[PDB]
Amino acid sequence: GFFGAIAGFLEGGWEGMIAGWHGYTSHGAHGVAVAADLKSTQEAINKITKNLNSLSELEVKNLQRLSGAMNELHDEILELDEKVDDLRADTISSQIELAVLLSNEGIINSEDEHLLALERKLKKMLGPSAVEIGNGCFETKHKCNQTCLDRIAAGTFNAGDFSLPTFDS
Amino acid sequence: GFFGAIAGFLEGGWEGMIAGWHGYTSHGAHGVAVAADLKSTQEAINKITKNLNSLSELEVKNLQRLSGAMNELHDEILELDEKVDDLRADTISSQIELAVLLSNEGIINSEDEHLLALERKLKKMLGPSAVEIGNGCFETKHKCNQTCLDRIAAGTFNAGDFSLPTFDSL
Amino acid sequence: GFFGAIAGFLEGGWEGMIAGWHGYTSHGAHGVAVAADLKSTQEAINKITKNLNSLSELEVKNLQRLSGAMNELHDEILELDEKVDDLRADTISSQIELAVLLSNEGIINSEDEHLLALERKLKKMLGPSAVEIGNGCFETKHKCNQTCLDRIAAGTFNAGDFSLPTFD
Amino acid sequence: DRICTGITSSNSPHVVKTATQGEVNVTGVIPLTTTPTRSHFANLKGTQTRGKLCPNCFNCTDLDVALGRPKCMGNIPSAKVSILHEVKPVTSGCYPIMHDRTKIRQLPNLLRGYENIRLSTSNVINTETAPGGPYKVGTSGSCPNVTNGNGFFNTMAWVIPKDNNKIAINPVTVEVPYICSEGEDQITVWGFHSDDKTQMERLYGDSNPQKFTSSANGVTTHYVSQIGGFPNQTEDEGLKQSGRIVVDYMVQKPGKTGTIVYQRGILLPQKVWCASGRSKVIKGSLPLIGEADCLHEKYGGLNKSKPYYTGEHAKAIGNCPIWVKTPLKLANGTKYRPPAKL
Amino acid sequence: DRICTGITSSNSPHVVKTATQGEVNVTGVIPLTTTPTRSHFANLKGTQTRGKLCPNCFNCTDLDVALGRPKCMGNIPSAKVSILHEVKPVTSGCYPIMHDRTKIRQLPNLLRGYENIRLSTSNVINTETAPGGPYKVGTSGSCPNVTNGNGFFNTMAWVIPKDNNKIAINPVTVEVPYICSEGEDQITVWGFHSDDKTQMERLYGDSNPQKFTSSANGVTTHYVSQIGGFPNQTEDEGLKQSGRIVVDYMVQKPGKTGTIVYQRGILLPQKVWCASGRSKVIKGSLPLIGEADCLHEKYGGLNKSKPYYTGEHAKAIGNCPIWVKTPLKLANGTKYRPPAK
Amino acid sequence: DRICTGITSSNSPHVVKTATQGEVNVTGVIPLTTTPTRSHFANLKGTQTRGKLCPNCFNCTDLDVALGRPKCMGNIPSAKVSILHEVKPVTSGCYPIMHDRTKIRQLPNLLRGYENIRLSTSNVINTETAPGGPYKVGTSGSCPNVTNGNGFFNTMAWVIPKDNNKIAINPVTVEVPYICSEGEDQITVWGFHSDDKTQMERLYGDSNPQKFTSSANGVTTHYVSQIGGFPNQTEDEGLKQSGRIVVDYMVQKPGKTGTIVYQRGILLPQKVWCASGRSKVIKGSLPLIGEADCLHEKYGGLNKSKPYYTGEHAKAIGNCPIWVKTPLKLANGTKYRPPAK
Ligand SMILES: *[C@@H]1O[C@H](CO)[C@@H](O[C@@H]2O[C@H](CO)[C@@H](O[C@@H]3O[C@H](CO)[C@@H](O)[C@H](O)[C@@H]3O)[C@H](O)[C@H]2NC(C)=O)[C@H](O)[C@H]1NC(C)=O
Ligand SMILES: *[C@@H]1O[C@H](CO)[C@@H](O[C@@H]2O[C@H](CO)[C@@H](O)[C@H](O)[C@H]2NC(C)=O)[C@H](O)[C@H]1NC(C)=O
Ligand SMILES: *[C@@H]1O[C@H](CO)[C@@H](O[C@@H]2O[C@H](CO)[C@@H](O)[C@H](O)[C@H]2NC(C)=O)[C@H](O)[C@H]1NC(C)=O
Ligand SMILES: *[C@@H]1O[C@H](CO)[C@@H](O[C@@H]2O[C@H](CO)[C@@H](O)[C@H](O)[C@H]2NC(C)=O)[C@H](O)[C@H]1NC(C)=O
Ligand SMILES: *[C@@H]1O[C@H](CO)[C@@H](O[C@@H]2O[C@H](CO)[C@@H](O)[C@H](O)[C@H]2NC(C)=O)[C@H](O)[C@H]1NC(C)=O
Ligand SMILES: *[C@@H]1O[C@H](CO)[C@@H](O[C@@H]2O[C@H](CO)[C@@H](O)[C@H](O)[C@H]2NC(C)=O)[C@H](O)[C@H]1NC(C)=O
Ligand SMILES: *[C@@H]1O[C@H](CO)[C@@H](O[C@@H]2O[C@H](CO)[C@@H](O)[C@H](O)[C@H]2NC(C)=O)[C@H](O)[C@H]1NC(C)=O
Ligand SMILES: *[C@@H]1O[C@H](CO)[C@@H](O[C@@H]2O[C@H](CO)[C@@H](O)[C@H](O)[C@H]2NC(C)=O)[C@H](O)[C@H]1NC(C)=O
Ligand SMILES: *[C@@H]1O[C@H](CO)[C@@H](O[C@@H]2O[C@H](CO)[C@@H](O)[C@H](O)[C@H]2NC(C)=O)[C@H](O)[C@H]1NC(C)=O
Ligand SMILES: *[C@@H]1O[C@H](CO)[C@@H](O[C@@H]2O[C@H](CO)[C@@H](O)[C@H](O)[C@H]2NC(C)=O)[C@H](O)[C@H]1NC(C)=O
Ligand SMILES: *[C@@H]1O[C@H](CO)[C@@H](O[C@@H]2O[C@H](CO)[C@@H](O)[C@H](O)[C@H]2NC(C)=O)[C@H](O)[C@H]1NC(C)=O
Ligand SMILES: *[C@@H]1O[C@H](CO)[C@@H](O[C@@H]2O[C@H](CO)[C@@H](O)[C@H](O)[C@H]2NC(C)=O)[C@H](O)[C@H]1NC(C)=O
Ligand SMILES: *[C@@H]1O[C@H](CO)[C@@H](O[C@@H]2O[C@H](CO)[C@@H](O)[C@H](O)[C@H]2NC(C)=O)[C@H](O)[C@H]1NC(C)=O
Ligand SMILES: *[C@@H]1O[C@H](CO)[C@@H](O)[C@H](O)[C@H]1NC(C)=O
Ligand SMILES: *[C@@H]1O[C@H](CO)[C@@H](O)[C@H](O)[C@H]1NC(C)=O
Ligand SMILES: *[C@@H]1O[C@H](CO)[C@@H](O)[C@H](O)[C@H]1NC(C)=O
Ligand SMILES: *[C@@H]1O[C@H](CO)[C@@H](O)[C@H](O)[C@H]1NC(C)=O
Ligand SMILES: *[C@@H]1O[C@H](CO)[C@@H](O)[C@H](O)[C@H]1NC(C)=O
Ligand SMILES: *[C@@H]1O[C@H](CO)[C@@H](O)[C@H](O)[C@H]1NC(C)=O
Repeated sequence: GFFGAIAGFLEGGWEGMIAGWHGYTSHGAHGVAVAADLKSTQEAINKITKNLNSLSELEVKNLQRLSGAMNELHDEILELDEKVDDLRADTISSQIELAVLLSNEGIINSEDEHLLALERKLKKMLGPSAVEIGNGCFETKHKCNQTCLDRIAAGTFNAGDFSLPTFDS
Repeated sequence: GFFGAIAGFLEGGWEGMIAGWHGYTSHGAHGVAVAADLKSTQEAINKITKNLNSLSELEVKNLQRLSGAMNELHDEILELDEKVDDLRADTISSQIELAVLLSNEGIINSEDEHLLALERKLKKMLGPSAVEIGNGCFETKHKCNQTCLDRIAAGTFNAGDFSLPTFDSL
Repeated sequence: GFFGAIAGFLEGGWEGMIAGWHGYTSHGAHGVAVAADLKSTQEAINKITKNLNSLSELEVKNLQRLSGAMNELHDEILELDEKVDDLRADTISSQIELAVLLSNEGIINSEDEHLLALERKLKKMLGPSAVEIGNGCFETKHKCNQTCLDRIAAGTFNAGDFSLPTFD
Repeated sequence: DRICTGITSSNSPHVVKTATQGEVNVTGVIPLTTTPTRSHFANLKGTQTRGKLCPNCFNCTDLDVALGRPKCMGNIPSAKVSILHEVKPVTSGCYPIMHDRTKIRQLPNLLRGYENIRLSTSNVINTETAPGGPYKVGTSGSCPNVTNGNGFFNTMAWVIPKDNNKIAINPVTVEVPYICSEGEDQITVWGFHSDDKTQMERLYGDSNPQKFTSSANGVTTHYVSQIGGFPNQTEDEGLKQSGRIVVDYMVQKPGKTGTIVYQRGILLPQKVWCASGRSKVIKGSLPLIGEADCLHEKYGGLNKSKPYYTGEHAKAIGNCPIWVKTPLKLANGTKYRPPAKL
Repeated sequence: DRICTGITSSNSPHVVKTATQGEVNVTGVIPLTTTPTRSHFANLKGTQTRGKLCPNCFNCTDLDVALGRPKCMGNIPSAKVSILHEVKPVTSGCYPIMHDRTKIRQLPNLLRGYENIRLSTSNVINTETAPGGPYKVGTSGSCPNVTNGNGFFNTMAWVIPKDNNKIAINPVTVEVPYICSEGEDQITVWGFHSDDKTQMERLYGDSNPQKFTSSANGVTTHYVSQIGGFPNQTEDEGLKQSGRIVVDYMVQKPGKTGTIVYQRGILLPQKVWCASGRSKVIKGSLPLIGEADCLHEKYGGLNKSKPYYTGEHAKAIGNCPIWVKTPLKLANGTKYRPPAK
Repeated sequence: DRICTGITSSNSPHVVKTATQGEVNVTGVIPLTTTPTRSHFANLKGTQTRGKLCPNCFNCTDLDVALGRPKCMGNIPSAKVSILHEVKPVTSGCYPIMHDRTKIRQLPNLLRGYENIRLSTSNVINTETAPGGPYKVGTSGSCPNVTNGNGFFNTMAWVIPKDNNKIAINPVTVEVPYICSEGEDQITVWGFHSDDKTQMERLYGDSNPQKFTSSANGVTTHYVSQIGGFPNQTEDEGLKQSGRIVVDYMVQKPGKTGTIVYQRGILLPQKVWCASGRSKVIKGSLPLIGEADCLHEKYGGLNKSKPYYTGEHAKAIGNCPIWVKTPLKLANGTKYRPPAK
């Protein structure tokens, strides 16, 4: 979003990222490898799922006929009753539209926050020998092709796999 | 929340943190020291207080009786008036429930953002010799015990007290 | 906001920053240079503009007279019709106020997020020889006066122009 | 190497609105609405649903039952939910009524608005002590009773002056007492018979127009009868008659009396309706087929899936989706991104 | 050493709903609702609150005052807020009325819906020029005035034909003029007396049922009198009477005249009510005890603490909490966390 | 050197409310409201707007047209939007009516509530077969027709008993048939003439009060005539008359008949109104000058700029701004910051 646009995050996307919405790319001699992060994708899906349940919880009163107002005899009253139903429908609809708007607003905007969190996951795995650029990228001393990138996405990557120093857990 | 979960932030919490909601822990030979950050806790409390006042500012029209509609004589009209009151009550209630929901959503979500801010407070105090891991933790060259951690929380910690370099302040 | 307050961000502001809402300052022997970031300001302005369009999209039903209810003859019904109109006005008004409140909440709150994004723009340009403090500031090995700061804001700044390393 | 964070790129045909980015394409959505299709009406799940007032009264319309037509008495089940299937209820038997000269048609629709509906066991007025000289109660071939003898609407008594009473009278007043149980509304049915000039004198000893006035809850109604030249019998038993009756109802709130001022041809109230509680009413049609979460005036019976629906808003009762102006979607994916220049 | 950011861990029994995380436990909440308890009704704080129409008219019901019962005349204070304490107002004196034959009972409830209520000082009709021959005005032992002489409802005049005028009449029409001031509604009280056949002939020279018709603002009402066989006297002075009166009211909007067509036994309107403004009305009970922020039809007087309340929704006026379906909480703490490993 | 991120500092007089920081000053706002000013009413843009019922009926009030005053017949254009410019419509010619004795004044306001309004071309009752002996139709100098001959309201027939039929009658009943087209409401106009004792006997052979009763859609109305001593002529032709008429209307829903029970002086319905659809109605004034997005009962015609407005809420139709309690602003700048030290 606006964060990524200002921060210089890549505005494009990766067609090869098919197993998830969010993840990592690797650029080196191998060309460009792409891996989806399932943890980030699941978290996003769960948030949306909870949001769906929340929107589905709304209860409003039924609109039925007046028991006392008779057709023809009370048509003036019945016209007002019609107006009451119509305005209720109008008002609650716009309230629901507002609730859904804010939900989608939250969902779309949260994208860059996933990227910022994925940065933190990446950084710790890469170890203190990696250099943080700021645009969502890190420079590594080692090569990282698709086999490497997959271990990163899975959270199994260790910097010791190139005899590089690690942050101890 | 989702940020901390993805970023690898600690999902547990610290019972020893009683003076506040947010703060710092230190891990070394001393074991684990815990100090609450009062500024971060206060900021959260002020936001919640402002949110409370905002919700309390809502005014809606009183529902009273029609002045003209008489009992028995105008019972059909009075039934409609009852329906109008009921629907008003129903609609405003759900609107308020939405406002409170969004408020609580904000408050809960802001937790990880507090942690990210506490990182910046910590980082500046720790000086350029400390190493940022990314999961909300820093590796120091020096020891930092409960007496030390308390100075961090109080914003008084200096890196020169361990002969380490500082960011010169502006 | 609360982030900056805890993070130790500068709480004051710069009168010299006239070309934009957000940007950079440089502090050195030159004194203090100030440059606005146009990309960050535009992004903020566009968000507000879209927010204006969204608020302007709301449509509600007209309130008019009952066609059947006649003056004098149906005054009791007409009093209730008046009440229905008043409550509609009251309810939608309070809904709109909530929508505007959340909008303003977003706009004000996003300020520190702009500063955090400007950090990433700054950091990449400054290269690996600069030191990140955490309070939104960086310590540079080289001098950066107003001519330099303008190049940062414009995104043209290169660290090689001070024989310092760049992210390649 | 350089390792970066990234976001997918996929087919994004779906659109949602945002506050700060306008409309945006997304890779996936969760639809929150459907447009229902019209179906038959049904029983409301978890609630016995009233259609006809007396379901087991065959060849009897709701208005027949409400007027107390002979052979049309029977069990009237209580119901918290009721279907209005006749916007203008009709009769299908008994003595010919000039229906549209009063509000009487809507009487059964008024009744179905109550949860509990029962006919009184006692008569609200004694014909043997009613003002206006001595009477006998009249019967007719158009109203055969339960032992197939000549009868009349059980809600009324067709009183005809005795041979020593064949004379015009000043309008006399009868007070109609409240005889129903605590909290029940009393709905009193009454009217007046009229005929051509010859029959009027034979029956009543007066062939001038007769006048009738009722008063209850501040509401007064006034009628003047017609002597001959009637519209033809409709919605009746089919047996040719020279006379017509006019029928009206009178609502009496708990503990409230009503009055009827009358002359010749009066149909005195007898059995009255006692009603309590409220039934939730919507327009629908019969028969009720099957079961549904929700009854909707436009779509009939429908079950709830999506939390919201689009289409024709109308009165609806039960477990219903909430109406919205537009087919809302919840974003379930990411904002569209063009493929990155690799 | 390793220094990290962390969040506390404490007992978290309170639950709030979120949009994206469902229900969550928290260390603390700020309650936004209460359930009020039923209390006595009270004066609305900062607003004069009407109970009885005429506070200084002791041993007088609101309907007594509205009909202008003798000894029940007095100041009727204006009020922007009024309590409806009689769903079906009763009389407690004067001549026996057959109340339920008209809408007359609701008259004081109609009046209290106005902010300002006053009785006119002049009569709306002169009995000495009123249609239907010359009259004398009747009085009764049931209606003792302030010096205990025989009187009658001050809102009406019981006109009785003079001894030379005891004769039946065709229904005659009188126009009831609008005599109130700019913007005021006029509420005209009128009716008719009836008796058994003997007294009817003595009083009026006619023992047939009499007929009465009123018309105002498109509303017409028609009545036919009853001769003898009356229901028992109720809500009256207790003095036995053979006759009964029927009383009705007639609303005249500003500048509007009404008509009354009448025969024998007519109670011509005299003093009329002039009313303006609107009073905010809810059901309640008397006496009004003390002061309250808010008057609530179910809970009576209550003071405002929480911005919202749960429980029985009903009409309410003043500085009131807003009704909600559920006991809402504002999160005031952190989402529950298990103790760190 | 030290390079930092920063925020501007400027004059910040504008204030907005936030959820978590209360009220804050900002460098700029986008105002979301205006307070409209009262203007003349206008045509609703994109919608033909009805003022007078009959534009081509010159020197005719809406009530004149609705009653079928001679010289006041013409095309009544359909309209989805109508302006109620007379809360209490008046006549300006023809025979003297006692208006306030019925609901008749509101008849044209009832009509304008429909989209389509037309007068029937045939008579709803044939005067020559109508109950109550043989008739001739009466006319008046007060109602000159288009060739200045004596006429009468085209919606009614002033029927007068022939010279061999000058006699009192008991109330006779006539059925008013539904003669309108599919889906149309029928609005039936009718009434009764009265006069002093002398003219009553000359015209009708009876000088007693006459009685009239109508019944339609469960609504019954009852009237009793007045013999002489009439209120003074108003809103009529100005020609002196000894008699007065009372006029009423009767709404007949589709396929529904009504009845009128009457005696002498009856004004039998002739041409009836046929009406269908709904017109959106608000209070306003004439003439409609120009075009506007929105018609507002307080501000008249107004065009839409800001999405919301502050001020007097009232009924409004068209492309209108939405009313709000307060002058809302959208923040377009940054929260106030003191100049950096
Ligand atoms: C069903 O209708 C029949 C009439 O068709 C009812 O039976 C009849 O009731 C009348 C009135 O009680 C009987 O007339 C009486 O006759 C005796 C002498 O027989 C006389 O003293 C009375 O004054 C009166 O005139 C009549 O005989 C009787 N039976 C028949 C065959 O008409 C029957 O009661 C009705 N059943 C129900 C359940 O309503
Ligand atoms: C964003 O979504 C819109 C709406 O589905 C897409 O526009 C449609 O594209 C299809 C092509 O398959 C056309 O047949 C439709 O006529 C278009 N409709 C509208 C309203 O434009 C649009 O292509 C999508 N954009 C992207 C980048 O996927
Ligand atoms: C709504 O759902 C009910 C089930 O809850 C449907 O009723 C079922 O209908 C099927 C045949 O269509 C039967 O085999 C089941 O036994 C019925 N179940 C019950 C509980 O009655 C009903 O048809 C649905 N209606 C609609 C309109 O979808
Ligand atoms: C939202 O979309 C996601 C996918 O983007 C859905 O999750 C997948 O559902 C399919 C079943 O159709 C499973 O096979 C996958 O394993 C799911 N997870 C993925 C693809 O990561 C999810 O169901 C959608 N949400 C809702 C409420 O339907
Ligand atoms: C979260 O809050 C809920 C609600 O207070 C807790 O559930 C209750 O736990 C108590 C034990 O003290 C039981 O007696 C209640 O019956 C429980 N109620 C419900 C609705 O579950 C729950 O224990 C809390 N969870 C944590 C981790 O504190
Ligand atoms: C209250 O008491 C009586 C009502 O009967 C009034 O006094 C009457 O005045 C007339 C004057 O014409 C005299 O005949 C008597 O003094 C009284 N009448 C009778 C029949 O005895 C008195 O004016 C009334 N009103 C007050 C006191 O204000
Ligand atoms: C609401 O308003 C005030 C609260 O201060 C109460 O009025 C006071 O109550 C005390 C205690 O009964 C008495 O001294 C007087 O009735 C009032 N005192 C003063 C100084 O005015 C009132 O009773 C409260 N009512 C409720 C229901 O809470
Ligand atoms: C929200 O909760 C916080 C703490 O959970 C409350 O602040 C503390 O509570 C009282 C103040 O009355 C003192 O014991 C503490 O010193 C407060 N400050 C802390 C713990 O930092 C706060 O009052 C609550 N908010 C509301 C509106 O009640
Ligand atoms: C924030 O805005 C408020 C409102 O405009 C400013 O308060 C006004 O200041 C002017 C000039 O100092 C006074 O004439 C007004 O009377 C003030 N308004 C009120 C309501 O008091 C305030 O000065 C602004 N603050 C800053 C820092 O600019
Ligand atoms: C207007 O004025 C008179 C009504 O007084 C109508 O004149 C009648 O016209 C018919 C046919 O031409 C003659 O048979 C009558 O003898 C005329 N009557 C009188 C009194 O002159 C005239 O036609 C009317 N014009 C209209 C209604 O258009
Ligand atoms: C209207 O003016 C008339 C004359 O055009 C006035 O004359 C009244 O007529 C009645 C007839 O019964 C008589 O009492 C008097 O001749 C007049 N009465 C009054 C009270 O003045 C009359 O004044 C005016 N007002 C009306 C008729 O209501
Ligand atoms: C509302 O806007 C319309 C324009 O759409 C205004 O009407 C115009 O007025 C100007 C001024 O002379 C004319 O030149 C145009 O020809 C008019 N156009 C139309 C379509 O009428 C109108 O005056 C505005 N009204 C208000 C109240 O603002
Ligand atoms: C919001 O405020 C900004 C300024 O803070 C407005 O931007 C100005 O607009 C002009 C043209 O209208 C452009 O030259 C620049 O973008 C800004 N000018 C200056 C001198 O800074 C912006 O138009 C406002 N937004 C809205 C919707 O009104
Ligand atoms: C990546 O490198 C590792 C180790 O050299 C090994 O899996 C293989 O050489 C490469 N795999 C791919 C898919 O490029
Ligand atoms: C840290 O604690 C140690 C004991 O564990 C002790 O030296 C002292 O209290 C603290 N450090 C310093 C330098 O004082
Ligand atoms: C800033 O940097 C260079 C140094 O040569 C030059 O362009 C400029 O004059 C310097 N001074 C100022 C005030 O910009
Ligand atoms: C009934 O038939 C008669 C003639 O046989 C006719 O006058 C009348 O209009 C008819 N009415 C109906 C309702 O069919
Ligand atoms: C009516 O009054 C008489 C006389 O006191 C009394 O005997 C009778 O019981 C009363 N009846 C009712 C129903 O009140
Ligand atoms: C008609 O208008 C003329 C002038 O336009 C005016 O003299 C007259 O009084 C109006 N009314 C009648 C009935 O002529």
